[PDB]
Amino acid sequence: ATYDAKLRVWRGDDTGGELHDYTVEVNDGEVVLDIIHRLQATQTPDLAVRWNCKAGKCGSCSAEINGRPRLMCMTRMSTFGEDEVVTVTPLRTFPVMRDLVTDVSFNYEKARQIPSFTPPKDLQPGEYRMQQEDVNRSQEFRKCIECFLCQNVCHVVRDHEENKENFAGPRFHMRIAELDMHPLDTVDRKEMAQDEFGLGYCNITKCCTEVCPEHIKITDNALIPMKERVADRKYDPIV
Amino acid sequence: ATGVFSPRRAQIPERTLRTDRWWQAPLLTNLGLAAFVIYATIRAFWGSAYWVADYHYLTPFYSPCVSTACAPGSSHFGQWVGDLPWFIPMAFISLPFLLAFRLTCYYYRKAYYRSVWQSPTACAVAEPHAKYTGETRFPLILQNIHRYFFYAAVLISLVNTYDAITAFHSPSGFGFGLGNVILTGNVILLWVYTLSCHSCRHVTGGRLKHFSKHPVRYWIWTQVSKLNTRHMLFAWITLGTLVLTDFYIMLVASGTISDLRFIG
Amino acid sequence: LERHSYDVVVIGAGGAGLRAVIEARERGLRVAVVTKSLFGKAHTVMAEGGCAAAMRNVNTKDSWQVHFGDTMRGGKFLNNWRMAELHAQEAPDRVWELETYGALFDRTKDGKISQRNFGGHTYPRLAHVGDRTGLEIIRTLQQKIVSLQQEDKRELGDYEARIRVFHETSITELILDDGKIAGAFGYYRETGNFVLFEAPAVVLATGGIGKSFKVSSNSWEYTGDGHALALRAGSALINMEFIQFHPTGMVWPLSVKGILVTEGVRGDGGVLKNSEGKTPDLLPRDEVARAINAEVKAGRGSPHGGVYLDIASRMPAEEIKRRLPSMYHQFIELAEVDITKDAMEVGPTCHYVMGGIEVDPDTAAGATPGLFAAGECSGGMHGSNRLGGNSLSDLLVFGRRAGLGAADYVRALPDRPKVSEAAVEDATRLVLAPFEPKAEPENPYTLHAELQQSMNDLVGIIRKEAEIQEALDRLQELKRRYANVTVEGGRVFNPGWHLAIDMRNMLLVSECVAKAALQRTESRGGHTRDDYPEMDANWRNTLLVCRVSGGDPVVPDVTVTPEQQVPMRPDLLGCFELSELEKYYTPEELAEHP
Ligand SMILES: Cc1cc2nc3c(=O)[nH]c(=O)nc-3n(C[C@H](O)[C@H](O)[C@H](O)COP(=O)(O)OP(=O)(O)OC[C@H]3O[C@@H](n4cnc5c(N)ncnc54)[C@H](O)[C@@H]3O)c2cc1C
Ligand SMILES: CCCCCCCCCCCCCCCCCC(=O)O[C@@H](COC(=O)CCCCCCCCCCCCCCC)COP(=O)(O)OCCN
Ligand code: SF4
Ligand code: F3S
Ligand code: FES
Ligand code: FES
Repeated sequence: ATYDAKLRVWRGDDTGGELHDYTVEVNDGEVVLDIIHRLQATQTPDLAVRWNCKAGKCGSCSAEINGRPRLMCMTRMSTFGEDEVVTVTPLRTFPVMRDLVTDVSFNYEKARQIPSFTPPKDLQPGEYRMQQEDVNRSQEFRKCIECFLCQNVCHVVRDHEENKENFAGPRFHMRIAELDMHPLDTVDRKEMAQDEFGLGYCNITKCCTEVCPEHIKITDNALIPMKERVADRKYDPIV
Repeated sequence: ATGVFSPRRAQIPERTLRTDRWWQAPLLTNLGLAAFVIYATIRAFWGSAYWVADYHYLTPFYSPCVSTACAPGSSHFGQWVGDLPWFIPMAFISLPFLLAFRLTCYYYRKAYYRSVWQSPTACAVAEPHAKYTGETRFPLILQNIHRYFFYAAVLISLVNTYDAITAFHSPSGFGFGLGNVILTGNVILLWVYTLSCHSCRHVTGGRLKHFSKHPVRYWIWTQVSKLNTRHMLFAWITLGTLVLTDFYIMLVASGTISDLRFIG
Repeated sequence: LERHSYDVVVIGAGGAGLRAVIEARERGLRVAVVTKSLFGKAHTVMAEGGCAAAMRNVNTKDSWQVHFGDTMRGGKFLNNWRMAELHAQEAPDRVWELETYGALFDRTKDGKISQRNFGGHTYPRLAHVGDRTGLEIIRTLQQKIVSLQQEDKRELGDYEARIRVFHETSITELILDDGKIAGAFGYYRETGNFVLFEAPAVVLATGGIGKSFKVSSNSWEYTGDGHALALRAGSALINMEFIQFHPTGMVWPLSVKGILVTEGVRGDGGVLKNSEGKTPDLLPRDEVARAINAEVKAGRGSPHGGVYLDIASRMPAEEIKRRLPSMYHQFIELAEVDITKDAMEVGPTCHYVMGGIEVDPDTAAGATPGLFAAGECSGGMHGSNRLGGNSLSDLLVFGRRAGLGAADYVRALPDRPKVSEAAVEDATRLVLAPFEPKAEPENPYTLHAELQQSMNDLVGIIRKEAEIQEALDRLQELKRRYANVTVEGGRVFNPGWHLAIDMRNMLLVSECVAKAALQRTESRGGHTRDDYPEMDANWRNTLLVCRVSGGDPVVPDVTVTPEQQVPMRPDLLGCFELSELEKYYTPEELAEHP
């Protein structure tokens, strides 16, 4: 069933743009990126996409497929009826560069603010001993293809621009969590997770866990534990 | 404008581009919470039909009965405070603490932040609020005391368990008979919901760095995490069981028969 | 254009590129990192194997000698023996220092790193974490870079005092002084503006060439740059005819087109091998591909250009879901194809190129210049075939070697070379040529599709001399039609422009591959001839090198036949027995036997 789809792609730059209507043959069993590549090859050669690989192990092909932040290389195009319109727009949290490519730089300058892994300053490289149950908690957060869909959907930064300076986002609080749960790390980071990176701005309305392609339990496994660990230090009257 | 209409973001003049029925979950949450709160606040203040003096049933909405205005036999821990002035519920000891425990719950917080406060109604729908401070200012910084209402909930669950255990008495000795089944199921599900708490998961073993150094707390943390993966289910399940238990007991206290297996 | 003066430029942030950046920074130098894509989204994230390292965590009879023997056996004794020795005896330390950067592998019952079994390896070697090992490696290296520049911020006073990352920047030419590297010209993908890095040393570490083939499991960036960059700058390529294929990997559903199908599924119901599956399973995969192409060229070739490999009239519904769990989940969630109900559409995908820039073993590449290479873009290791896991520890080992060699070359440099303007002018002119009217125009995508079709059809798994020069003759007309390519639009992130720029690298690496595969008249590992089925001639001490005689944008190549260095000093072990060496070597040992 190779029907003709009805698309609506946001075309424009930082000066303004529109949703334009296109018509593309959709063969059976192919993702949105295939339709976008067909569109580039036959109709609009200069359409910005920013893909790298086609398996979902990257984070390059993030967009908003029908109002939902998704990877373009994983959205099956069978989710949608043959008679309904598919509306592809860039991520609506970050500044737009061109048609479907946004400027993901906020979450690269947020990366070099979180203290990094520090081991004990006597241990040698061949002498690290960790048990599997100790590394299990952090190995889940290390599955993070940096899609930044979590950073896109968070209403703290998505709906309020003045909170970009105060909130680091779900991705960079999961980073703090997995550095805190590392069995060999040394720095605390519990005070700064609340005072510097504004962990308190997250209400627990998950909304992030709902968009992670890797199915990381961001809120239940990283954000609520860190909130409890900060309550231990600041809000526990047992002293 | 404010958040997705800012001058530097993509120019879509739409609150959301979602085409699904994204407003259904907040509506259902609102209706469920409203129905439960209305029922609970009417029943707790009715002041009657809470005690079967024969088979010794007591409603969870009247769990510790510490007044001398209670039905003779109802007080299991003693009668301490006189009679109350008609606007203090007969279970003023436990109902404030249960309400606080469910209010400062990491799941219920998500539910009503989405539904009532209109912090994101759905996942990617434009928020109607202009300024946002999260749980950082005064009234919402107090949600971090959930771990003490968790201890209160443990104690209240122990009281409920004692009541359900002594509810096994027919007039002629031991007894059974479907009031016991409902009370016991309600207590067991209350225990499950209490042990599914994120504060329980943190206090038992979630705060440790080395699990290999703690074999018992690792086991407890594993089991509590398996339970906690479904904390959302047990909240609603326990609301429903509370309603059903109170309803059945009220019907039996006022009038219907109790379906017993041991004589009266 | 904007100009940046540095000490080293690393064109690529993968495994090799990032390890080289780390090592060059701690040797003490100012390093620029140029990436075609975002930071940390290289092709390494797709690797799902492990790092072959003789750490002796599982069983202690392992060694670097048995690892060296395994690497030489798997490459059919065509490997660069020095690079293989070096990788064998240095791979444990690289993996051990990865976990001091924050990496978390899978652990044993003792706390050491857990190691898997693989085909070519005699002992359990592959250090892994689940099935995401390249992701762990690239995350570790990226976060270690960020740690280093946090230290720079704390002590020197700026985040980018030593290391600066120019992600989403494409390099198009290498500026030369008098034969020595003097810079690197490129453009920003976002703005289309021109950048000139003025550095005396360059570490390529770019990657593969997999986008020249129709069916392939390679990223968008694998357009063959790095190879073409070094080639048309000053250097030579070796072993370009050794490309690793896999006779399976779904071809039709474009959602799953480069996704390799292992042999485990073929350890059951299969395609066809004259019996038992219509078992003649497991017969050498070169013969599997011979049968596939014999049934495709003259037979019931399916509309997608492949074969079925049906498993439905087999273990009915439940045994598949558990015997092949991840494949099943991936297919059902991606292509909406349930393997318990449907037949696949598999064909000869392209995976890895085992040739590349002819590097020096100890320090990295280059004849005249200060050019260095590491990773997949280099050649000499993985002689004719590669082992699983070697490609991922090779990255660490020789990225560190390249960083150290670049550091020493910069430190021992009397006067720095300086770029000329009469070469930045030519670079700008070539990169802006596709923005002209160009009567009787072409299209980047049409030319790319034609190149992919021709390469996949005629220079595929099993080659023939009569049809490997047909491709050589049609590449001439394709490069003649490239002279009229036109791009529509401006320079602000115009992927048609980017494709028109990368076509001139694809057209060079394709000519290299075809001209080498025509001249190597013997079958060995990744290069299967047909009129020369006699495996393993004395085309062993011969490298079949490639260099650019002379021209302009798409330059004509020439292929020469140089010898290799006298094989091994005492690296003729006893693990290497005569009964095994005499199957590969000329009767030239005269020393080996005790
Ligand atoms: C699907 C797949 C699975 C694999 N699985 C395994 C496995 O299990 N085990 C194993 O050992 N090996 C595996 N490999 C091979 C292995 O990943 C390679 O050896 C390794 O990934 C090569 O990486 P690299 O360091 O050479 O550079 P890459 O990581 O490939 O990236 C090169 C970098 O250079 C940049 N670049 C390229 N061109 C330019 C330019 N013109 N200007 C500027 N920058 C540029 C790119 O943006 C990219 O960041 C696999 C390969 C693939 C494709
Ligand atoms: C089954 C039981 C489950 C419970 C179900 C019940 C349903 C509850 C529904 C009602 C709760 C909904 C709350 C949703 C958020 C609304 C609260 C809120 O946001 O506070 C606002 C209203 O607060 C005020 O401004 C006024 C507060 C002053 C009142 C003075 C006395 C109140 C102090 C209470 C003391 C606490 C008592 C301790 C009990 C635990 C202020 O906004 P903000 O601080 O969050 O800023 C963010 C964006 N600007
Ligand atoms: S967390 Fe899940 S969603 Fe947020 S970035 Fe990492 S992967 Fe994408
Ligand atoms: S979306 Fe934002 S608000 Fe909290 S749970 Fe996820 S972070
Ligand atoms: S392209 Fe790599 S994730 Fe979609
Ligand atoms: S009760 Fe739900 S988190 Fe404590």
